[PDB]
Parts: sequence; C-alpha cells; structure tokens
Amino acid sequence: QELGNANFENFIGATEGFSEIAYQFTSHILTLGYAVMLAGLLYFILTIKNVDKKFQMSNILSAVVMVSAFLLLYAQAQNWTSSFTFNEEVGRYFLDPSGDLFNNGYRYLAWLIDVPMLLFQILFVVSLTTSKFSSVRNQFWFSGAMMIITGYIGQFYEVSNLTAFLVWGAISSAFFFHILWVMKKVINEGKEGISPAGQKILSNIWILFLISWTLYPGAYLMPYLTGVDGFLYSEDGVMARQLVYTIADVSSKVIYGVLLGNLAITLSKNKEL
Amino acid sequence: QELGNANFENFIGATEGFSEIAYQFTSHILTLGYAVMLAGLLYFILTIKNVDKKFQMSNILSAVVMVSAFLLLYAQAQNWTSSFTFNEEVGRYFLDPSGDLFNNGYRYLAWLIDVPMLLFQILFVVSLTTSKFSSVRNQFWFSGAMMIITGYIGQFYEVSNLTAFLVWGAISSAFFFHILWVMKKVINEGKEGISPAGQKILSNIWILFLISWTLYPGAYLMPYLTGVDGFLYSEDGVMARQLVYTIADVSSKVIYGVLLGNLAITLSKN
Amino acid sequence: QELGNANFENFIGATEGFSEIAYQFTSHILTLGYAVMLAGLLYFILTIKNVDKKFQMSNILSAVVMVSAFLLLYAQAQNWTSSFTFNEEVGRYFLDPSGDLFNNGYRYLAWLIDVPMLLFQILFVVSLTTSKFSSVRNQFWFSGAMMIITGYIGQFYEVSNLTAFLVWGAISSAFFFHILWVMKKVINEGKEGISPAGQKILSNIWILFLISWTLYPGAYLMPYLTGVDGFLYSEDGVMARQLVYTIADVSSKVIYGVLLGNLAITLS
Amino acid sequence: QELGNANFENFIGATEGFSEIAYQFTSHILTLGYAVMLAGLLYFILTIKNVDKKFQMSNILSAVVMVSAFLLLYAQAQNWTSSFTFNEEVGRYFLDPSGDLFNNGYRYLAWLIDVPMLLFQILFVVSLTTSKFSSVRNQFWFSGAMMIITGYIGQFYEVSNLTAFLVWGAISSAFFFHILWVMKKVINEGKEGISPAGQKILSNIWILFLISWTLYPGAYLMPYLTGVDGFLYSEDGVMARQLVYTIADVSSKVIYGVLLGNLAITLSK
Amino acid sequence: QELGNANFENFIGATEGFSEIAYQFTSHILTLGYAVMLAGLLYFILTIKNVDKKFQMSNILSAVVMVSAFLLLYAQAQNWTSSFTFNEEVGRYFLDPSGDLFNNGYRYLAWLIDVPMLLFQILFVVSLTTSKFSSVRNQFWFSGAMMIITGYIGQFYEVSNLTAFLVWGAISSAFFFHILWVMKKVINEGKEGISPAGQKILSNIWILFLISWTLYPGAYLMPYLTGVDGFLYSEDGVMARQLVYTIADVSSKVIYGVLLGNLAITLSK
Ligand SMILES: *C/C=C(C)/C=C/C=C(C)/C=C/C1=C(C)CCCC1(C)C
Ligand SMILES: *C/C=C(C)/C=C/C=C(C)/C=C/C1=C(C)CCCC1(C)C
Ligand SMILES: *C/C=C(C)/C=C/C=C(C)/C=C/C1=C(C)CCCC1(C)C
Ligand SMILES: *C/C=C(C)/C=C/C=C(C)/C=C/C1=C(C)CCCC1(C)C
Ligand SMILES: *C/C=C(C)/C=C/C=C(C)/C=C/C1=C(C)CCCC1(C)C
Ligand SMILES: CCCCCCCC/C=C\CCCCCCCC(=O)O
Ligand SMILES: CCCCCCCC/C=C\CCCCCCCC(=O)O
Ligand SMILES: CCCCCCCCCCCCCCCCCCCC
Ligand SMILES: CCCCCCCCO[C@@H]1O[C@H](CO)[C@@H](O)[C@H](O)[C@H]1O
Ligand SMILES: CCCCCCCCO[C@@H]1O[C@H](CO)[C@@H](O)[C@H](O)[C@H]1O
Ligand SMILES: CCCCCCCCO[C@@H]1O[C@H](CO)[C@@H](O)[C@H](O)[C@H]1O
Ligand SMILES: CCCCCCCCO[C@@H]1O[C@H](CO)[C@@H](O)[C@H](O)[C@H]1O
Ligand SMILES: CCCCCCCCO[C@@H]1O[C@H](CO)[C@@H](O)[C@H](O)[C@H]1O
Ligand code: NA
Ligand code: NA
Ligand code: NA
Ligand code: NA
Ligand code: NA
Repeated sequence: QELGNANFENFIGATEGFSEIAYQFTSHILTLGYAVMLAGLLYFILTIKNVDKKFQMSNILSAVVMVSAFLLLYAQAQNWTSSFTFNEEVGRYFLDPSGDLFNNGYRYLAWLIDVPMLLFQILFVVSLTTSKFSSVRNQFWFSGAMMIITGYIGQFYEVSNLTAFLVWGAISSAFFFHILWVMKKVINEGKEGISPAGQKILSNIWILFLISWTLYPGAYLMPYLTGVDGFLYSEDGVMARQLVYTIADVSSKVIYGVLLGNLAITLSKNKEL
Repeated sequence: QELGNANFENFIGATEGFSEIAYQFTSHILTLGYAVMLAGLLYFILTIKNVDKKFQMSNILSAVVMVSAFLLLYAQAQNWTSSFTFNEEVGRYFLDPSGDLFNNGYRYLAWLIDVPMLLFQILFVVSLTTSKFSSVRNQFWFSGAMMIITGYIGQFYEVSNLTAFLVWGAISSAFFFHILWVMKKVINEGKEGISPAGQKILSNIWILFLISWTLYPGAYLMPYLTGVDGFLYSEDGVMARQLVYTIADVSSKVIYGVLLGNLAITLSKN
Repeated sequence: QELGNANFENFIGATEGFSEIAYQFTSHILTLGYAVMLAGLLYFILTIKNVDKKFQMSNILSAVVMVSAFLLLYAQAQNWTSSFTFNEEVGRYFLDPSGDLFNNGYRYLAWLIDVPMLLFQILFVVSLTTSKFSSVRNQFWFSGAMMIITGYIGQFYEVSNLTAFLVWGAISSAFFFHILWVMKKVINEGKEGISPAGQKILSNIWILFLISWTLYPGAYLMPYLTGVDGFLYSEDGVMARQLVYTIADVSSKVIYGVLLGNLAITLS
Repeated sequence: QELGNANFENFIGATEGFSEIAYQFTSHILTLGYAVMLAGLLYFILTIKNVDKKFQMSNILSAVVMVSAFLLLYAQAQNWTSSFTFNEEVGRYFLDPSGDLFNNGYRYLAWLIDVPMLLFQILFVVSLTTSKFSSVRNQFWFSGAMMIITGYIGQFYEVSNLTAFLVWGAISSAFFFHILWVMKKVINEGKEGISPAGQKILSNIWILFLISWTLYPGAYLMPYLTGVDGFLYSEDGVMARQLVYTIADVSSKVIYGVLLGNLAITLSK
Repeated sequence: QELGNANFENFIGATEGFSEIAYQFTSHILTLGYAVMLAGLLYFILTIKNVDKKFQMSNILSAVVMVSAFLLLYAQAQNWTSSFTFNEEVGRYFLDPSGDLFNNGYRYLAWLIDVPMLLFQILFVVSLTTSKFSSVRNQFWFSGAMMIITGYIGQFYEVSNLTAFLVWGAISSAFFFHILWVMKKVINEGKEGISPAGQKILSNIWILFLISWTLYPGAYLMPYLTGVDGFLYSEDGVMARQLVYTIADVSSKVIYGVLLGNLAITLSK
C-alpha cells in the first residue's frame, strides 16, 4: 500500500496491525503524557509565590511549556486512536486512513515552543559568570530551532528514505551537542556563589537534562535500534517510541521545572524549603 | 469473536450484550466520577489559604491529583459509550469495535500520577519522627510504581490467561502490602506531638486509606469474585467494577484530600 | 420495538417522534441549563471575598455544585441531540439508538454531589441551637443518598414496570420528607439570634427550597400527571419534564446559593 | 420536504442551498461572535479591581453575560456547520437534517440570562433618584422574560405561520418598549449628580443600548424586511440575520459592559 | 468539480491532492499556531503585575488577543484536517467536501478583534506628544476594520475572479499603508521623553510591526507570487501560506506583546 513519506507506525499498522496491548498501551501512555502536563500546569501556577519575585518568571515559563505539551500530547493521543481501527476478523487494529496517517511531526513543531522556553527559563534562576545572558539565549534558540527543524524534516523519511533520515538526524545531532555544551557552561556558572544545596540541585538538573534530552534522538532512531527487520521494527518499537517520548517529556519538562523551582527556593532570601 | 488480551467488559458486550440499566449505569457512574474530580479540583484550589503556608503544598498536590483523575475518568466515560452500541433487534448494547475495545488500563497508567502524589502529600501535613522524609517518599514511589505496572500488565490477561492475571496480581499485592506498611508508620509518627483532634483525623485517614485502596484489587478480581461462570462474570460484574472504582477514586482522592486539609487546619497556628 | 427499561422520551421518540418545536425546545432548555451553571460558577468564585472568612465555604460549595451541574447538564444536552435524529419523509425527530437511548439517570447520580453539598453549605452560614452539626449533616447525607439511589432505580421502570416505578418513587419520597423535616429545623434554629434581615432571607430560602425540591418528584411523575394516555404522555410531557428540571436546577442551586451568599453578607 | 415550524435558514438551505461565501461568512461571523465573548470574559475579570468595590458587581455581571454568550454563540456556530453540507454536483451547501435543523431559539433562551443581567448591572454603577432599585429590577426582569418568551414562541412560526410570527412579535415589542422606557428613566436619574464626563458616557450607553437592542427585532423580521419573495428571503438574508445578531451581541454585551466599566472608573475615588 | 468562490487550497486538494508532508506540515504549523497563543495567554496574565498599574491594560489586551487567536487558529487547524482526507489508491489527501471547503476567511474576521486591540494596546505603554489618543485610536480602528473587510471579500475570489481579488487587495493595501503611517507617528512620539533602552525597544517594535504585518498581504498573494502556473500555485504554496500566517501571528501578537511588556518594565518605577 502507498503511504509515501509516512512514520513507521503506519507501515506496522497497515501490514501486521496492532495487538490489543500494543494499541491500548500507546493510547494509555499518550493519555498519561497530557494528564501529567495539565497537572504540571496547575502545580507551576500554584507554586509561583513559593520563590522570590526575581525567580517567578521560571514558574511562568514552566507553565507556558505545560500548556504547549498538554495541547500537543492531547492532539497526538487523539491522532493515535483516529489512525488505527479494530478489525473484527483478525482481532487487531489496522491503519484507518480516514483518521489521517499518524505522524510524530506534531511533537517536533511543538518543541519550537518547549526547547527555547526550557533552555531560557534556567537563566531566570541561575546567575551567569563568564558567559553573557544574551549570547547563551541566542545560542540556545538558534541551535534549538535548527535541531528541531532538521529532525522534523528527517523523521518524514524514517521509512521512505533511510539516507535522508540519517543525514538530517546527524545534522540535528550536531546542533544538539552544541546545546549540551552551552547548558553545561550555564550549570557550572550557576553553581558559582550559591549554597551547596543549590549546587547539588544543579548537578541533578544536569543529569536529568542529559538523560531526558538524549531520549528524543533515541525515540527518533527507535525503529532501527535493533537493525534491519529487528525486534523494534514492530508494534513493540511503536510502544517503545511513545513510552520513551512520554518519559522524556515528563522528565525534560515537569521534573526539570520542579528542580528549577526547588533551586529558586534555596536561592530565595525569605523562603527556606 | 477474536478479542485477544482484552478486558472482560468486551466479552460480556460481544456475547450477552448490556441491558439499558447496565450500559446507562456504567456511563452514569463514570460521569459522576469525573464530575466529582473537577468539583474537587475547584474545592482544593479555593481552600489553599485556609491552612498555614507550610501545609498548602498538600492542597496543591490534591489539585494535581484532581486534574489527573478528571482527565482519565472523562476519557474512560467516553471510551465506555464508544465501545458499546445499541442493537434495535434484541434491545441491548453490544461491543462496537469501531470505538475500540474498552480497557481499564487508562486508569492504571493515570495511577502513576495519583498514587505517588497521594502518598507524597501527607508528608507535607504530618511530621515524621524516626523515619526519614526522603526514605518514606522513595519507598512509596518505588512500590507505588511497581504495584501499578505489574497490575497494569496483569489486567490485560484477566480473560486471555487467568494464570498471568493472578501471578502479576499477586506480585502487585506484595508491593501494595509494603505501601500499607509504610503508610501505617507515617500515620503513627504523624500522631506523635499533635492535638487529640489531629490524632482522631489521622485515625480516620488510615481507615479511609485502608478500605479505599483495597477496593482497587477488589475491582481487579471483580469478574471472578463469584468464581467461574459466577453472578459477577456478567453485566452485573461490569457495573460492580466501575462502581467500586468510582467509590475508591472519590474516597482515596477527594475524601482523603479533605481529611488532610482538615488535619492541616488543626495543625495551623492561625 | 424492544427498548427494555428505558425512559418514556425514547418511547415517544420511537413511535410518534418529536416535532421541530418539541426537539428544539428540549435542546434549548438543557443548553440554558448548563449555561446558567457555568455563569453561576463564575459568580460564586468572584463573590467569595464579599462575606467574612467563616462564611466563604458556602461560596466554595455553591461553586462545587455549579461544576457538577454544568458538566451533567452539558452531557445531558449532548445526549438529547445524539438520541433523536430528523426523518426527512415525516419531518420529525425519531429515536436514533446509535446515539444511545436518552436517560435522565445522568442527572440523578449527579445529585449525589449536588444534594449533599446544597444541604451541607447552609450549615456554614446559619448557627444551629439545639441540633448537633454532625447529626444534621449525617441525616442530610444518608437520606439524600437514599432518596437519589431509590429514585434512580425507579425512573428506569417509568415505562417497563409502572409498579416498580411507583414503589421506588414512594420509598424515595419518604427520604425526601425526612430531608424537608430536617431542613425546616435548620431554618428555625438559623433564625434564632440573627437580625430581621437575616430572618427574612431564611424565610425566602425555605420557600425556594420547598418549591424547587418538590419540582424533582413532579418531573419524575410528569409523563403520568395527566393519567394513562394523558396530554403529558407525549412530546409535550418530554418538554415539560426538562423545563421543570431546568427551573428546579436554577432555583435549587443558583438562586439558593445567591440567597445564602446574601444571608452571609448580613451576618458578616 | 416537510420542515414544519422551522427557521427560514432551513428552507433556503433545502431549496436554493448556500454559496461558498454565504455558508463560510455565516460560519465566520458566528465564530467571531463567540471569540469576542470569551475575550470579553477575560477582559471583565482582569479589570474588576480597576473600579471601587461598590462598582465591581457590574464587572462580575458582565463576566456572567460573557460566559452565557460564549457558550451559546459557540453552540450556534457548531449547529450552523452541522445543519448545512456541501453538495459536489451543484457546489452549494444544502440542509443536512442528520445535523438537526438550524434554529435561532438557542440564542433566545440564552437571553433569559443576558437581558436580566445586562439591565441589572447598570443599577450597580448609576444612583437612582426617584425610582426604587427593587422596582426597576423587577420591571426589567418581568418585561425582559416576557419579551424573550413571546419572541421565542413567535420565531418558530417565521415560515409556517406568518400571522402567529407577527402577533407574538408584536406582543414581544410591547414588553421591549416598556424596557426602553424604564432604561431611559435609569439613564436620566443616573446622570443627576455625577461629573459631565460620566453624563457623556451615559449618553453614549443610551444610544448604544437603543440601537444594539433594536437590532434583535430587526434580525427577527430580517427575512421579510424586503417583503414577500424579497432580496432578503435568500442566503443574503441568512447572512444579514447572523451579522446583525453578532453586531448586536458585541454592542449590547461587550461595548455596553466596557462603557459601564469606564463610567464606574469616573465615579471611583 | 464546481467549487465556486473558494480558496486555492481546495483546488489543489481537489485536483493534485496533498502529499503526506504537505498535509501533515500544514496541520502541524496550524497546531503550533494555536499552542503558541494559549501559552501566550498564560504568559500575559501571569506577568500583569511585572509592570506599574498604568501599563497593565497592555497585558490585558495582549491576553484578549491570545484568546481570539487561540480560538480561531484552533478552529482553522480542525477545518484543515476536516477538509482533506487520505485516498488509499494514490496515497494523497484530497478535498473532502463533507468537512466543508477550507477557507482562510475565519482568520480575517478574527483580525476584527486582533488588529484594533494590537494597535490600541501600544497607546497604554507609550505617551503621545502632539497626537490626540482618541484621534490615533479612531484612525487605527477605522482603517483596521476597512483593511480586513476589503481583504476578506477579496480572498473569496483568489481563484474564481483574479480581478476582484487584486482590486479588493489594492483597496485593502491603501488602508494598510495608512495604519503603517499612523503607527510610525505613535512610535516617534513614544520615543520622546523615555530612556535610550525604551527607545531601542520601540525601534525593534517598529521593525517587528512592519515585517510581521507585511507577511499578511504576502500570504494573501502567496499562490501567485511565482506567477500563473508557478511553483507556489501548488501544495508548496498551501504550506507556504499557512507557515507565513503562523510566523506573522506569533510575531504580530506574541513577540509584539512581549516587547511592549519589556517597554512597560523600563518605563515602570
Ligand atoms: C520537551 C521537549 C524537548 C526537551 C525536546 C527535545 C528534543 C531533542 C533533544 C531532539 C533531538 C533530535 C536529535 C538529536 C536527532 C534526531 C532529531 C531530534 C530533533 C529528535
Ligand atoms: C486514586 C488511585 C489510587 C488510590 C490507586 C490505587 C491502586 C491500587 C491500590 C492497586 C492495587 C492493585 C493490586 C493490589 C493488585 C491488582 C492490581 C492493582 C494495581 C489494581
Ligand atoms: C440540584 C439537585 C437537586 C436539588 C436534587 C433534588 C432531588 C430530589 C428532591 C428528588 C426527589 C425524588 C423523589 C421525592 C421521588 C422520585 C425520585 C426523586 C429522586 C426524583
Ligand atoms: C445580548 C442579548 C440581548 C441584548 C437580547 C435582546 C433581545 C431583544 C431586544 C429582543 C426583542 C424582540 C422583539 C422586540 C420582537 C421579536 C422578538 C424579540 C425577542 C427578538
Ligand atoms: C494578528 C493579526 C494581524 C496583525 C493581522 C493583520 C492583517 C493585515 C496586515 C492584512 C493585510 C491585507 C492586505 C494589505 C491586502 C490583502 C488583504 C489583507 C487583509 C490580508
Ligand atoms: C509520572 C510523573 C507524575 C508527576 C505528576 C506531575 C504533576 C505534579 C508535579 C509535581 C509535583 C511534585 C511536588 C514536588 C514538591 C517539591 C518540594 C518543595 O516544593 O519544597
Ligand atoms: C516490570 C517493570 C520494570 C520497570 C519498573 C521500574 C519503575 C521505577 C519507577 C520509579 C522509581 C522511583 C523511586 C526513586 C525516586 C526518587 C527520586 C528523588 O529522590 O526525587
Ligand atoms: C479608552 C477608550 C474608550 C473606548 C471604549 C469603546 C470600546 C471598544 C470596543 C472594542 C473595539 C470596537 C471597535 C473595533 C474595530 C471596528 C470593528 C467593527 C467592524 C464593523
Ligand atoms: C544508527 C541506526 C542506523 C541503523 C540502520 C538500520 C537499517 C534498516 O534497514 C531497513 O530496515 C527496514 C525494516 O527493518 C527494511 O524494511 C528496509 O528494507 C531496510 O532498508
Ligand atoms: C479470587 C480469584 C480467583 C478466582 C478464579 C476463578 C476462576 C474462573 O475461571 C474462569 O472463569 C471464566 C468465566 O466464568 C471462564 O470463561 C473460564 O473458562 C474459566 O477459566
Ligand atoms: C402520578 C401517579 C399516577 C400514575 C397512574 C397513571 C397510569 C398510567 O398507565 C399507563 O399509561 C401509559 C401512558 O399512556 C400507557 O402507555 C400504559 O399502557 C399504562 O399502563
Ligand atoms: C415587516 C413585517 C413583514 C410583513 C410580512 C411580509 C409578508 C411575506 O409573506 C410571505 O413571504 C414569504 C417569503 O418568500 C413567502 O414565501 C410566503 O409565501 C409569504 O406568505
Ligand atoms: C501582483 C501579484 C501577482 C499577480 C499575478 C497574477 C497572474 C496569475 O494568473 C493566474 O494564475 C493561476 C495559477 O496557475 C491560473 O490558474 C489562472 O488561470 C491565471 O489567470
Ligand atoms: Na481507534
Ligand atoms: Na454507545
Ligand atoms: Na439530533
Ligand atoms: Na457543514
Ligand atoms: Na484529514
């Protein structure tokens, strides 16, 4: 069947189809996804006044990211259940083109909000030393945009053109490495002149940032992580991808925002929690 | 009909179908479910300033749980009405696979939010004595996660593989017993150094916690609580399961959060 | 055809069908219903700080009831338009079982929130004298639950089994009479030791409570209030039922909550 | 094609059908409608503390009206797109009875909230002189209810029974004239004892009130304003009706509420 | 197939259809659109108290615009996915008339809120010198309305009548030039009496305003920017149009509102 430049979920759904567990779990994990984000939105708004005025922009930017993540994860949850329909004869869920093909591209364009804001918000909690605020922000935003746009293009070809998929993925990775480099500097400078408690939290933020952000390229490659005709090029890979995205999203956005909020509390003159 | 690793609601819906009462009630009880949660969300936000600053995180976490519960119970209410469609000839609601099979798994993964937050929030009202905050939190979260994940896997097999269903259910129960054990300690230490009024509320919280949380494994086993081909392996069992879930949800989340709020008030200097 | 234990709306919709006016009005009155509740929600939140801290719980509980009523009335509005579809040949709206049968049961289980909270909230404005707070609350909640659950069961049989319908309805009425009795006591004790202004408002609250709450059993019996094959056992009865529910809901929840808020202001 | 006691939009949609422009515009104007109301809701909440406590009830009642108007205009926007479906052969949108017949009745019952609250809220900004607060409120509410209910009944017959349509419309107009009379008194008394700036705003409120409220009976009669088989008894009349409703709604609710808010500011210490 | 006075997206969708990338991207960019607006709504509400009371109306008006933009961009995102359906045989998305024809007109009527409020809100941050507040406001609102209404009419003819399309577009452009002229005056007077930092921000606001607002007529002409049977009269042009709209919307509404907020902060004591 002719699917063109479509995500591998559609090829699995169109040929093998999805078992009850594969279809239900993907739906459940996406639902948890958007549930977490709307819960996070409420948390970040309600905890604004727990930190000094100077730090509250970080809470606001966390909230901004929650709204974006919620809307996108909600939309993507609906796209999943629309794109795959139960076949009574074989008892599996197959591609339902009437619901449109499933595409992860929704997530990517959403990142155009998330990435810039997540990178930006830490600069409202930590004080830079040697690096200039405007410089770090511009590097984050430029490399953030380029990372997303190049990855966005690549993922359309994840089945139709493995070469384009890997080249665009490679280019995207370059910009990612640059972001990791800059965020490392920001963490280091942020540690300078603050309590050991605040330094400990920034150490945790860096580990969280490194793992959670690396999961995204992992999700990108998921179908081919077990090579050609591998275990992962299947419904199991489809489940894995959306699980990894959901773990990444919760970690990179919510847990990240909570740690920043806790850092803001330690750096606050009035608050001591 | 080939349903695979599907919940028993789908087997009842596909064979016997659901009477008007069975279908309507299940829909009504799920609707009440999400209505209560969105009402609770408003209550917990509006009562934040009724307790001292240090206790307000408990109100916030209650609110967080309400958002999760509302979204999931709302989604599950829609999944119910999508999965079962009226047949004019026989006058019963039968499985409509076009709406997807009904699965309780939505609820389970939601618990990944609810359980950790419900267990966590009490540690913002009560003061521990001998137990370390970080230690209790880690035990709650680990055993909470494992309880849910193992139960989640099990419930897929509640018809297709009774053995897998019971083994995973058993493993889940172990983690549940651990949570009960730790929450007992937390309640006891919480009682130390507070007024009799506060101690009374914690006693109520423990009874509420014990009964409400035990209902979940009850809902898990519901179809087989009257044995093979029993009274409960029917639309009556389907009704019972969603009723028990709804009672459990209201009790474990809303009533729990209200009692914690009342405890916070007694512990408040204002 | 076989409808089983279904509400009479489905039998009218399946046999005679609904005229444009009957179908449209039922949809309009249900829409007004949920519109009023979401408007009320905003009113009750925005007026919280108009009364002393001790009374603000009443505003909060009003808000809680608005969220419940909005969600349920909204759902019920959608259920109405899903359950009845236009037939081009005859130009009437007939039962569309693909949308599910219409059931008022949604409203009933919602009352499990509304009734307990509406009864509870007055105990945050008025001071009891002889009656114990906990005692009144428990009586309200128990009799409230039993009234709803018994009525809920009964309304499933409003066509399929007139006997079960009337028996369950009768049992429900008993619990209702108990609630009326207890609320009367609460009003009387509430009047003791407060300004004439506060006493006037409580007098109004009692009249409102009595009429608005009595409309619900009226809506219950609506199809048979004109007896067998009566004027009301028709689309006109379907319209009447949802109108009475909507009047009752607005009165019992919104107007009630406003009067309590006004009482709270005089006592502040 | 038996439509019975249905609005004229359904007869146009069932016979001639709607051009792309007619169908799209009606959808766009209704969408703008509910967009304005939800935007207004946010405005009225966010500006509550811009006036003295005594005037803030007017902001709250504005908000209440916004919630009502938003919900109704949103529902009516969906009803429009559900009731008329594109026919590929002729390239026009025809009545799709599966979506239900289109009815303006949704709006009318909504007015049971809007009218009483809009009339009520001015009594929280202006001070009466001769007239008693309770008396004016009761007159507004009674005549408001009767105006809406009689008009609601009438509009069902706007095609099926022109006589019933005009009689009920006439009775409704009587109650409307009473409301205009009372609101005039309220404006006059409101002007007494306030700054010239406040008097100017009330003069604007009266002009706004008079024009915006008169548009509703205009929308009522729209199909027949060019007589039997006139230019307006067509998709152009359908467009006109919903445009007039939307202008009226924005004017009577949002602009009205803004002017009252501005009056409240001038009267604030 | 008879489409009449329909947008070119429908002609591309009805003839060649849309590739996976073209259909998915258009859907993604519209989704990003409304996501940004709802995120912006939260930002503008939460940052109200970051500026002095006198400037807070600008935050409120930013919020008002976010509500409008969110609702419309959300509706337009749904209209896109409703109007084009996958064909299994050829593996492309074709016009699905059952979902209604796609029309950008939704956006235009929304601008009736956005344009007046965006132009208005700057007058709550900057101080005019020689120009009268009321005069600037009236010029903005009149020319704003006329620009939108004339463009709205024109875009219905973008395929059916190229002449009407260009004439209405031309008339619209005249009103646009007037708005640019007035906003220039406002920027100049705004710079007078404020710190160099505030002047720098206003300079950026003017550049942002000029580029972002010019994108709209660009989106209008998009299908014909490569001439008849050009590269852009295709799915690539459809993608381009919605991309440009989304860049314009984010720039003209959100970034604009942020810069105004930053200006308000520098002007705050
Ligand atoms: C909440 C959203 C976040 C944190 C998004 C992060 C996105 C990435 C780190 C993406 C990285 C990618 C690569 C390094 C290669 C393949 C393409 C991407 C965009 C998935
Ligand atoms: C509001 C959500 C709550 C309190 C969830 C609680 C969940 C449980 C106590 C689950 C227990 C289970 C077992 C002990 C065995 C079977 C599987 C479970 C997960 C249902
Ligand atoms: C806003 C919800 C309210 C006030 C609900 C009130 C419900 C009743 C008073 C119900 C009464 C009934 C009977 C007395 C007999 C028939 C069954 C009932 C439940 C409708
Ligand atoms: C925002 C809602 C408002 C201001 C509603 C106003 C409604 C009217 C002024 C209605 C008047 C009518 C007549 C005078 C005759 C025909 C029937 C009516 C109800 C449309
Ligand atoms: C957020 C909404 C904004 C800023 C809207 C701006 C709209 C324009 C600048 C429109 C301009 C047009 C022309 C100059 C000619 C063609 C028609 C228009 C309306 C697109
Ligand atoms: C599976 C992940 C579930 C997480 C739920 C997300 C919604 C709520 C988010 C965070 C709540 C955690 C509260 C942390 C409190 C930190 C201590 C402090 O503030 O002093
Ligand atoms: C069969 C299932 C296998 C995978 C299950 C593993 C899930 C583990 C989940 C949660 C671990 C959380 C416990 C420790 C968290 C403490 C973090 C902190 O200190 O803030
Ligand atoms: C401080 C100035 C006081 C003015 C208050 C007037 C309220 C304005 C309402 C919103 C904007 C109205 C005009 C919008 C632009 C024109 C759109 C109409 C097209 C027919
Ligand atoms: C860094 C990760 C790159 C690994 C390269 C994986 C090569 C995958 O190879 C592809 O696998 C598909 C399904 O498995 C097959 O259908 C394709 O024919 C095949 O080209
Ligand atoms: C308390 C937990 C243990 C209960 C185990 C009950 C065993 C049920 O046994 C099962 O019952 C099904 C429905 O009746 C049948 O269809 C299955 O064939 C049968 O294996
Ligand atoms: C209010 C309590 C009195 C109820 C007694 C009314 C008896 C109605 O009787 C019923 O009327 C239905 C409607 O016409 C018929 O369809 C049934 O056949 C008939 O049993
Ligand atoms: C302002 C008061 C309006 C006067 C009544 C107008 C009389 C219209 O009369 C009606 O016009 C319809 C329009 O086509 C025709 O279809 C009807 O047959 C005709 O009765
Ligand atoms: C000033 C902006 C440039 C306007 C150039 C108008 C020329 C477009 O010309 C048009 O191109 C369409 C696309 O193929 C064709 O379908 C039409 O037949 C053709 O008239
Ligand atoms: Na599906
Ligand atoms: Na159903
Ligand atoms: Na219908
Ligand atoms: Na349509
Ligand atoms: Na589509």
